[PDB]
Amino acid sequence: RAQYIEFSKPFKYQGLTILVKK
Amino acid sequence: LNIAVLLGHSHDVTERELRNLWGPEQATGLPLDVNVVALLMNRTDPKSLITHVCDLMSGARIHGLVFGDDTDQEAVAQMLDFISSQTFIPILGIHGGASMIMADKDPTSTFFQFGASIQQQATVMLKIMQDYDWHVFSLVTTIFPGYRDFISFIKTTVDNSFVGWDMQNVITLDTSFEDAKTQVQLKKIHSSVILLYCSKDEAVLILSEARSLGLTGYDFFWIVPSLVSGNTELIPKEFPSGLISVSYDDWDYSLEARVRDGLGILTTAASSMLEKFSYIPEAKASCYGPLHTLHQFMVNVTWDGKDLSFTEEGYQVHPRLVVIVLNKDREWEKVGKWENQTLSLRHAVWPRYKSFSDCEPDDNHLSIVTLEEAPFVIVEDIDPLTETCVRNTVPCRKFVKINNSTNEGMNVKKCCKGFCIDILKKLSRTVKFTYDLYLVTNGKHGKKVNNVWNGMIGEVVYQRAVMAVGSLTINEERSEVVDFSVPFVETGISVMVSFVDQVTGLSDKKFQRPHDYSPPFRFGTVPNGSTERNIRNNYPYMHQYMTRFNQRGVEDALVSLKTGKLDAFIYDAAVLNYKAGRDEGCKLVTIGSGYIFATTGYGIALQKGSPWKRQIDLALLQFVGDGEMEELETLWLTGIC
Repeated sequence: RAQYIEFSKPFKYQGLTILVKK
Repeated sequence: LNIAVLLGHSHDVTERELRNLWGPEQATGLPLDVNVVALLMNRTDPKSLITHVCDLMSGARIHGLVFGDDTDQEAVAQMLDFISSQTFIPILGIHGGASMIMADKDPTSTFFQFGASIQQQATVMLKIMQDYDWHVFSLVTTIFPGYRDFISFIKTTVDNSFVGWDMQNVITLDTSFEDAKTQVQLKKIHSSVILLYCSKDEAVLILSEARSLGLTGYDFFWIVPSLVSGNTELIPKEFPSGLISVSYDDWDYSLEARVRDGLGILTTAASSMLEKFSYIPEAKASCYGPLHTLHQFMVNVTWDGKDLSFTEEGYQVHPRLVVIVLNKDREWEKVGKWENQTLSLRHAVWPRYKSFSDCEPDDNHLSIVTLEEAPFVIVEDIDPLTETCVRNTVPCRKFVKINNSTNEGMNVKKCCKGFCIDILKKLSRTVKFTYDLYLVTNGKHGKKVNNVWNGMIGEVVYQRAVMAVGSLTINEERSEVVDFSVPFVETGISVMVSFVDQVTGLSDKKFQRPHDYSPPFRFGTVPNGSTERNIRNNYPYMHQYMTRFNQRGVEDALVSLKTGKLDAFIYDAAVLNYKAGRDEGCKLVTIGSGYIFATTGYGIALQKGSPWKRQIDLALLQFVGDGEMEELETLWLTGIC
């Protein structure tokens, strides 16, 4: 998507995780 | 002894200074009968050569012959080699085609020259390539003879090197090129340094074909031997401005000092041979109609400190080599001189020669400055065993001053590894550009001292450099002066203290007054830092309390936290995480994970309007979006517990 449109500065900074049930 | 020095020259070296080149010479005269005869001839035909040799050999038995030439006729040296083989007379060559390098002499001939060989010149050129770490190269050989020895010497030199050279296959020419099958081998060339071995006539066609191919680029270097480098006056228009050549043509040492050194070597050999045997001078009577000679004696010779000893094939041990380049004014610019064993360099910084011609648009040379940061930019010494940075490190230079009274200094070259070095290497792999990496000499990242910046900001804003691969905090006025790229790592700020947690974050009750708590604690930052500016924009009263709480060094603050000379410290997050992940004892405990903190990122600052910005923004998202950034984080961070 950076090849097609221009991007701004990110406001959120986070990663990925797994939703499980306990 | 009886020595005749005849000179064939058009450069007006007169005869009377040669008569004055005998008085102070041989101050301690061990031969009793020393007589020199100086002669000057303007014609350079072999008829006069044979005539004057037969006149001087019959001229009261002259045993020494010294000759120089001004032209470029290499057959004169072969004629004098045949004359020395027939007459059994040691003859020395001084200048021109009488002193050019030939392939193989004979033991029946007692003719000797000076200077290096083609093998020693190849050793000097590979030393040039080793000192600049130009390990990716090629080799193009024509049908000029002595070429298989040249290829085999290159192979044995690579096999006897500390480098591990990346050598491409040898492009061997066959005839005058049809530009059909040779072009297939020329299109295989993807390396930078192109090694060419040919004569002067074919070199014009080879350089014209390479210019038609576009293989004469900024990264496409050209290093040529001495024999293809012909007349200094006759320069064809097909030479690239920046053509690297190596030859023994030294203008600082003229012919008179060289023939004086040759007379010193001859008289030294005669004086040392006179102690071994008495009836050493024995010459032939006349051309019409020996056991102990100096042919196997003057291998060991040293005069006036200069080791001018000889080899067993006819060359010297320690010659004087010259490294010339071609300027933009189409002149052979003499640059480099050679030491007795190693190599000296006048220009330690290698010049680009970005435009070999006028019609060469180039846009890839980029100047990069950086700052020493321990998880990012590790600057270490060069390896003394190899005089070469290891493969996973890059060269750098820094203008370090000598003393504090003057401002003169030296560009000390060192090696660089770390994280941003890996980022720059992967950018050079992907984007395929060229970089000019060096260190900053003014100081830290940057600080506006009354509308005057400093450091990397002063290098980028005033356009002495292009970008900074090293880490940099981002705030308002830095984004005002330049354009940052996209971030790649989540690095906020943090506080290091000595599970229980006292400080919760920026909303701590400790951040009001240390008189509220019974121990008066202390915490500061690094001087001249942007964290100081962030605090002064957040709380000036915190700057007023921190003014009595300042310190000097990151490792100094670390020692102060370990011993007890400091309570808390404010820095960034991931650098303190890396310093705590490798610390023995692990007594210092971090606070949180960036919750009540700044939570900023690390970007690459570029100039306002740079065309590289979009490509770098694509390349960073390519490097993060495939786990390769995670691989670099695994390589350069250690997450314990």
